[PDB]
Amino acid sequence: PAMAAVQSPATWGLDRIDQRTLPLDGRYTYTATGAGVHAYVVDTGILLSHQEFTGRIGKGYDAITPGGSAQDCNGHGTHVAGTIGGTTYGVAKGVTLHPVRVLDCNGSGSNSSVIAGLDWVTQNHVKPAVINMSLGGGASTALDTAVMNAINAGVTVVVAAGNDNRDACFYSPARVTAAITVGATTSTDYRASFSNYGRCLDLFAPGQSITSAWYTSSTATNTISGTAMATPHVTGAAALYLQWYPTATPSQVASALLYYATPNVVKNAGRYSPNLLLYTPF
Amino acid sequence: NPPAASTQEAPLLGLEAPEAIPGRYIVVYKENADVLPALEALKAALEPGLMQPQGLQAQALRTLGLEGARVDKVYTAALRGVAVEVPDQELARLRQDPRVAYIEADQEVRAF
Ligand SMILES: [Ca+2]
Ligand SMILES: [Mg+2]
Repeated sequence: PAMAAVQSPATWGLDRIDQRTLPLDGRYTYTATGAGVHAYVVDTGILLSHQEFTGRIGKGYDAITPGGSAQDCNGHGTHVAGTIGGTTYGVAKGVTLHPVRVLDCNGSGSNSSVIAGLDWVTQNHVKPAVINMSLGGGASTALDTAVMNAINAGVTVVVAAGNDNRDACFYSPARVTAAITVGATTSTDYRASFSNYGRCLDLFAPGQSITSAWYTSSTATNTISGTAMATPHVTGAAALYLQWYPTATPSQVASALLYYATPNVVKNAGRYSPNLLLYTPF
Repeated sequence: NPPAASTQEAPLLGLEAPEAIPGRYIVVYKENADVLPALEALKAALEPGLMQPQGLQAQALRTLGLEGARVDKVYTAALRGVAVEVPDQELARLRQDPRVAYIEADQEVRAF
């Protein structure tokens, strides 16, 4: 059996999610690592050579260039992947990370590229499996359906609420009920000023000034903000739970994370938002 | 005695959105349409490292009425559909296929 581990110092987002109340204690604690779990990062790609991921990059898919390696040339996907599973910056330090490159070097893509990534994961994922979608756009029946079909295939899908300070129900895939839709908080437990809100959210996670990996060298880091940064904290926590419960359905993963979430600590959470902040005892 | 006009026209969605990408569309098939084997052949024709006979791709393009159309992505698992770039007349013909549930203009997405 494993023994609990303590990371200290830890970046603030990790520091926050292993405790109920402020103040932060500079420590991130975990027992599971996500070993044996597969996280599919649907984003700008991943820097395959980053030290944060050594030995834990799995096969991927490049929607931008047929047969490409899905390497990150923007940084966003590497930062997101680092929060899921980076040795230093990640929630699940033993997870396998799969790059699914659907956005170009400028962070832009299309519904058609995103759906291609979801199609590849739905076909080729290995369970236990979780998808991270730190991206989105206008309402789309086709994109919503692709997300639903991934969930129906048994893959948990974690999606960013968006950064418009608006109701998330207006946007895809944030409005997909069966996906875990994630809002962003700050280090003092406020909803970040840009975070979308409302009944389509499932919970909040750290998303303001989050430190993680970057694509410019094997050791580069960056500190940036967005619901794209909150989402991978939840994906990482899902991966930890899946190590404990590898046959859990998406419904069961969501029920567990929502049961464990810290209630009623998010300030200015917004009209009809569930007042829940990610907590991991895994 | 000439046959009646076709009564098939799939919904065409999203053309008004500011992020619509001109000339690019996602064709989504009905779940009761027997399109799966044709889509699987078209996907395989794009698979790196794989050798495929010409006849499978040619048959799939006929079955789906996608001859001459620029097919960029093929969906079989998350969705039954294709991403295409076609002119207006070809788009109108694709909307007359009764197996098509709807067609969406492709749209720009951004990292959050
Ligand atoms: Ca802590
Ligand atoms: Mg949900």
